[PDB]
Amino acid sequence: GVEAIKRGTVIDHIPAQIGFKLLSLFKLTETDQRITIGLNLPSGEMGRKDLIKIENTFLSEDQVDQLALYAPQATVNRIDNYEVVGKSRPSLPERIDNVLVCPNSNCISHAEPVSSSFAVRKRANDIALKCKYCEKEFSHNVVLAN
Amino acid sequence: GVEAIKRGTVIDHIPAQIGFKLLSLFKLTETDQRITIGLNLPSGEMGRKDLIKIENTFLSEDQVDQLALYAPQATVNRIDNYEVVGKSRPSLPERIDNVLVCPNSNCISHAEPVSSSFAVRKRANDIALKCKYCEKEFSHNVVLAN
Amino acid sequence: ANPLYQKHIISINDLSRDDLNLVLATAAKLKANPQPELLKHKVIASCFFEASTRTRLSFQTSMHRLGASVVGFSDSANTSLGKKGETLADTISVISTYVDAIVMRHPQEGAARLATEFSGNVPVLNAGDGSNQHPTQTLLDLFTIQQTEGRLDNLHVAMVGDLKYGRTVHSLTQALAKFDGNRFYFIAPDALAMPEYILDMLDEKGIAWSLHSSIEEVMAEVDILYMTRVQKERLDPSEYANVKAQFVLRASDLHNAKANMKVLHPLPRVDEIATDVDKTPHAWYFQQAGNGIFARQALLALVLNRDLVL
Amino acid sequence: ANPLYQKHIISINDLSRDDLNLVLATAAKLKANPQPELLKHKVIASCFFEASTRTRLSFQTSMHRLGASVVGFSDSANTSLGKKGETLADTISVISTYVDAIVMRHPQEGAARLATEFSGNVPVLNAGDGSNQHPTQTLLDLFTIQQTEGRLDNLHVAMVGDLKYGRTVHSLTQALAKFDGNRFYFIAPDALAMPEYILDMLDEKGIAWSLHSSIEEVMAEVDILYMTRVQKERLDPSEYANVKAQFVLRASDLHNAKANMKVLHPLPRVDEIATDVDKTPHAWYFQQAGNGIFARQALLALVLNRDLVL
Amino acid sequence: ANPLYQKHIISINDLSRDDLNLVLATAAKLKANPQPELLKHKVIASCFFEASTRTRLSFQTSMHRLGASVVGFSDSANTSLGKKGETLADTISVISTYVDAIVMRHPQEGAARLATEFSGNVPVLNAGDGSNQHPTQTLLDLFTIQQTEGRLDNLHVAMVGDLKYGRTVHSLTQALAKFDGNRFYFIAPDALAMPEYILDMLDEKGIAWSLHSSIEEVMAEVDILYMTRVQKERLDPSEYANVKAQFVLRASDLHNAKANMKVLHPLPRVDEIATDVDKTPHAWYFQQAGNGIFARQALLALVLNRDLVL
Amino acid sequence: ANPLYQKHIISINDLSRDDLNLVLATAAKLKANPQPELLKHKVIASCFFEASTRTRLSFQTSMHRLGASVVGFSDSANTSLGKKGETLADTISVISTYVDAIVMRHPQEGAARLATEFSGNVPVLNAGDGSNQHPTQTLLDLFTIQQTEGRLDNLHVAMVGDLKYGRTVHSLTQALAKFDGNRFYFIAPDALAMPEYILDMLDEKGIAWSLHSSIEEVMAEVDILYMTRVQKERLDPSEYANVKAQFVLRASDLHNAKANMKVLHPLPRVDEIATDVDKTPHAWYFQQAGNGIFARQALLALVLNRDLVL
Ligand SMILES: Nc1ccn([C@@H]2O[C@H](COP(=O)(O)OP(=O)(O)OP(=O)(O)O)[C@@H](O)[C@H]2O)c(=O)n1
Ligand SMILES: Nc1ccn([C@@H]2O[C@H](COP(=O)(O)OP(=O)(O)OP(=O)(O)O)[C@@H](O)[C@H]2O)c(=O)n1
Ligand SMILES: [Zn+2]
Ligand SMILES: [Zn+2]
Repeated sequence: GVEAIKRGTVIDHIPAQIGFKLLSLFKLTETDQRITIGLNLPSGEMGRKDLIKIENTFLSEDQVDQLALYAPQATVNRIDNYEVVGKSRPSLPERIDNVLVCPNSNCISHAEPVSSSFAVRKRANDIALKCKYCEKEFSHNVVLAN
Repeated sequence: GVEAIKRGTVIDHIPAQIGFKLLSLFKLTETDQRITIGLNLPSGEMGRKDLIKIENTFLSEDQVDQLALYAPQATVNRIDNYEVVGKSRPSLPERIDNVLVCPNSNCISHAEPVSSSFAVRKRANDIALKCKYCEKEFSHNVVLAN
Repeated sequence: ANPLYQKHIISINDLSRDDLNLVLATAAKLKANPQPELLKHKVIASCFFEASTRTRLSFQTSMHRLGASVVGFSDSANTSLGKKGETLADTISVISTYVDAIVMRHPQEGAARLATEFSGNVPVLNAGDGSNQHPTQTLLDLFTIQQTEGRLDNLHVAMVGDLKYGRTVHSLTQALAKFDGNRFYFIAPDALAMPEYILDMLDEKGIAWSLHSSIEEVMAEVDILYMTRVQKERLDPSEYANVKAQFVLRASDLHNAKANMKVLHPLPRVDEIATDVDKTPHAWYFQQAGNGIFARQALLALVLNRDLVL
Repeated sequence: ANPLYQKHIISINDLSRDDLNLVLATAAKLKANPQPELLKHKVIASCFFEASTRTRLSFQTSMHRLGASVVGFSDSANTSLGKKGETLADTISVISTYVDAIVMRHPQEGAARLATEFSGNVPVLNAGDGSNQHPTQTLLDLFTIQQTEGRLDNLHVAMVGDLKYGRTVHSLTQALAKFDGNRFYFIAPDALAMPEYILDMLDEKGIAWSLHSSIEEVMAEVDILYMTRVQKERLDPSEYANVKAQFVLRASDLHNAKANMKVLHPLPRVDEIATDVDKTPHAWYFQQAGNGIFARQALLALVLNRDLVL
Repeated sequence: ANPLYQKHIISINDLSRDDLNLVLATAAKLKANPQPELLKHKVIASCFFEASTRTRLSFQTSMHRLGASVVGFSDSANTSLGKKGETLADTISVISTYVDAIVMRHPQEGAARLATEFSGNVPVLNAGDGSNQHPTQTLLDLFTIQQTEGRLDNLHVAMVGDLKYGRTVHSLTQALAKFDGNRFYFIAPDALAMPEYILDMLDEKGIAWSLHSSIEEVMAEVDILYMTRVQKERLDPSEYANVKAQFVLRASDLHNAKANMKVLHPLPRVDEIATDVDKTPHAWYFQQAGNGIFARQALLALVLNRDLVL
Repeated sequence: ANPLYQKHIISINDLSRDDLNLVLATAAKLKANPQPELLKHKVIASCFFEASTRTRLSFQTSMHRLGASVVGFSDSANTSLGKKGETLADTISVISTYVDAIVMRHPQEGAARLATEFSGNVPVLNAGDGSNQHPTQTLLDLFTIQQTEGRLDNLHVAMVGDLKYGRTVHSLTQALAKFDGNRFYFIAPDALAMPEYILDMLDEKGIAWSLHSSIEEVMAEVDILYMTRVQKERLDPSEYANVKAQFVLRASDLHNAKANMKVLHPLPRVDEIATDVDKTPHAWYFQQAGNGIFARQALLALVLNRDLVL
């Protein structure tokens, strides 16, 4: 497994294969700062989990929440002097920016200098995502078919 | 360093910010084996570097050489039972499949279900990469653009 | 500042009941009391990248009736912008460097809402963005229902024709759903039925609706009959002609209608309303087109004027 | 009479240093002090036989800000004139029988100068005649350099991009060459280098220039950086993408620039200036577009008005 | 003389179970033992008034693979002199005085049937008459179903995509509903379902059919998976792109597919079958195109030859 | 089986000096002793997705002059159904199930090479793939050089015109740089010079080449004068029409030309060779077109026939 850190965030309990989505999408590797990444770690407790440890970096508030659509069980932990100071769970945000794509080929978001913005509506058997632009509502299943 | 693996490859002394590129580009991350990664370390003289430890997987001669455009100092340690039973260095292959995008906008490679392939030549000074299809030649600088 | 002063009018959903009664109260007052030098020395861009002549001529006659100058274009028949990497963003960043308001019709949904990011402080009024919104057509309809029915509350409103694709009927159902006790009848061939998410919001608000198969069923209780164009091309030719007979209105059909019943249509009207309804007191679609002028003036007066005393 | 009163503005070379400071002094004064009824009751023809939307909308917003009326057209998408033996001469002899000024864009070089023979006493302002001149784009550039640098003399001006075909850069080099001690840096792919007859006139005047291979070389000493569009189609696709890396500007490149350094571009800007320069204080190309209004008003005020007290 | 000799092939519906079989037997013979000079000295007209290259190149290669000369045109626009007032009747009335058979594709339904009336006794062959019939397509689909499966009776055929407007899926259902024991699984969007009359014919014969929401619901039962191309333009962009997790085929969904299962598709293909499906054994749509030659060769050999010895 | 049997002809660069020679020997044989029924019973596809009539009529006449059937299309626009989403891969995947060889010209480079990957084992022949290769042109140029001169080694070849973008001049240089003792004189505008890499390959082999300003500088030394067509649209109108006294050929300039000198040109010709050059003995470009048939016949005979007896 990978060893403990002094200060930073350890994003524990990422299900398998999502840990790489999280690095790409939230661009966490773009810091010349110590990151330890363990992928397909066992932990009998989930069969397989992934775990990113970014040292001396504090993912705050919204950042935690954006992970809610990808690895909603990730325990986000602060460590700011040798041990776990806070422990956090991803909460669904009211809006998700940048990372999604609009499924509507005729939405203007597709050619233009524009960050996707979607409004989150949790409709019982799923979450609906409504684009800022074309205003169409989509099952997150369709926005993540991608 | 992180610590030690039983069986597998340790690619070490990948520059810094090239480490993620290698994980994504060459898909190292779609295995079920435990990969642990260190981004922006020291423990291979320079200052900072990256390290990818993939266990129970070892890389073929050519897979090692694929890393040469990105990583050329990187050493590809073949590890069996906690000791390095072998050390390879990326060297230039004569063909680079799948990973580059032909600069030529009117090349057919774009529109189509074909993997890119380039012919590599020269060494050290300028690497000239020639398209399989449009047969146009480009400096590797220009190919590694967008 | 009046509450719409300097606002971008991009969607009906962005506007409150009060913003809707504000635009509609002003339109009434400008119909009664014309204000021909109010926007003098203001220049308005009329950017129709998708050519729609009626919306355009209505919008630019409005701008002229408050003395604004108009500059602009209709592409479809092409100009120069749109192609050669000219991103819409970049186009808007150049245009709002010399106009005071931008009226635009665009083919891609979301385009007016993107203009808004780059115009800075010039207002963007949506004359139609793809299959999304068209706020200014809903404001002239609501103005025509108000003008004739005297109210916007407690109506019996039948939406007839292509309910699935009709942009116009989706916005009106959302806009009237903000007023109370409206009752809707939807008459549509099943291939063209009112899509679930509109019906869904009506439920959530406890607003009554039913689906009827022929206009005959509901004529008696209806105050406003909104006809939409069944795009012939939306069905195959033999599907189109062969409904049971059809969903076209003829004057005979109207003989049970209430005196206050009005037939509304966004136009073009090809064959869904026969020629002989025109002669009826109930035909209101050309008068409806003419209140596009008033509702369209309201907007330009409110967005561009800090205070209005009319 | 002011000295441009009733003159035809066809080329930069026809205008003196003083005529250039006159147009630019007026533009300053009309930006400060707007004159909205100055050309009232004047009708200006806007004849764009080659459709260029930005030059057109800028020219007609200008005409509207002095209260002139505009009549005109954009061909390219065609009208009726141009074909059926209708010689341009004959067209101008009919049009100047009822307008007061003619603004025209034409595809053939020399066309504005031929209009001049047939308009008699109506002024002809050139909005672009082929690959020849475009005086009004050079006047808004010179206005933007003056406005920002405070002077037109003693500058360090880098011309970057397609220098061989760029109409815009040839006129600016000729126009600034009339002011003193300007120093030019030309950065261009060799296929697109600044053609000998411009360099030739610079020599004859003892005006310094050099050619540099990358923008990095000269960033530090430069006051005005004028980017031109490298028409992708001017090279083959593999020639285009494969320069050494390229001649595109990104904000990082600007980190050694002087505080007073401005990036100028005639637009369209496709990829030669990356999106992230926009956010820099140095990006000035949209502000540059907006001074097209002021420089374009200057002209119409001066040509059409005998005396001006502003 | 064989059953189909000098007979007009215009609709699947007009050919009997025995005719279908005779076509498929001939075809399998010509495939094995090519007779390259059978139609030697016949001239065949390939009249595509609507153009399709695949069909036209399947058919002209069929004619040439049997040693016949071809004369013809393709179009979807102005043909040549054939446009001005020349009625299709008159066109046929003249061309049936030159050729030995007329293969024609045309945009309006019943064009090949009206043609039959002016051919004299020159057989016409329907390569597509609007949205009505395309019997040559269905013969090659049946030959391929039959050749991968050993039979045409007691098969569990799944049909996917645009079951409402797909011309091929309605002809193929009819055809396989002339054989015993077939079970159809229809998988389509609500907006693009199997028309009631296909279903009602299917019930009059006691044929088992069922509507399913997606492909992975029938994956394991299906012998033939006939995909059709879902057309973007008949649907709103947001509508089309939605449908939860779609009705596109990918290789992993083929993991629980029977050994003998083949995925057929009339082609073009773009969205609905992904490239990884190509290297799977279940990929049969390009070989399906190949079998067009034998189906088409058979049909020209029987219609044009008295006693066919093979 | 011969060297080229069932082999894909895609680039001059991929064929060896011995292959070139084998092509030219075959060609000279077929020319003398025509074998009109060699490809009897093959069907060849002539797929011009970009249209060229000369090339298409050289190639289809080659197929017919050897008794092969042809099926195909030409385009530069919408083909037929081949346009909507049908990727070239899929088009080839279907057509290689019908024909025996695919001759294709296409607008984007490497199209015939991507095609090779979907042909199965049906050989594809490159009639032009964008600005990359046109090997069939070069074989007929080499056959004509060889047939007027007796050899391909130790010739002084002058190449004129657009040496930068002329596809034919870069293939022909490569090809003649596989033979011994050749000297090239390159005469072109600075703006349209021989690309550095041709020149650098030429140096790696020790091949003597030189840049010259005009044709009358080499007139007396030159065995072959390969003119290419200077394209007006790639140059400013004043630029093109300038170049001092031009690089066009006229009959009087041929007075000090060697007896054996021939002026070749791939064609169209318009400006660069004047009509009086036609009646001179040195005129060889129409006979050069004629030799396309033998070059193309040879190439189809060898690729499609095992052991070629001639
Ligand atoms: N300086 C520190 C402290 C703890 N850890 C790591 O952070 C987790 C410890 O936080 P804590 O929530 O107490 O541990 P668990 O109980 O393992 O968390 P959970 O059960 O939620 O997975 C561990 O995964 C261990 O790898 C670390 O990396 N660096
Ligand atoms: N079981 C093991 C043994 C070594 N390593 C890693 O293998 C590399 C060390 O290779 P090795 O040849 O043992 O060491 P050197 O190359 O001699 O170390 P250096 O050059 O830094 O002195 C390092 O990436 C270290 O992380 C590993 O991951 N697992
Ligand atoms: Zn959207
Ligand atoms: Zn390429």
